[PDB]
Amino acid sequence: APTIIDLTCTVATCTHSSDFGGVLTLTYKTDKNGDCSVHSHSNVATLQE
Amino acid sequence: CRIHEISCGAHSTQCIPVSWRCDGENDCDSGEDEENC
Ligand SMILES: [Ca+2]
Repeated sequence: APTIIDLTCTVATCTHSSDFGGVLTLTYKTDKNGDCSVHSHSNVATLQE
Repeated sequence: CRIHEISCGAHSTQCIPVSWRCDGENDCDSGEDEENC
């Protein structure tokens, strides 16, 4: 499983609506390509993928 | 590379897992995975 170090989060745009009206981006440094299980730990927001 | 990894051709050192191949997306530098599928 790839390891992730020094990850930061910033939000490009957000608009609270029934649709997924908000996009965020994550920057990180890794060693090999692959896949991860991404999750949000609070119910105030719900992801899509 | 790893046993579960394949390089994007002999001319490139980038390695991607086996499930990356033929997924409908140009994962490699110039989409070598989708080539000849
Ligand atoms: Ca592919």
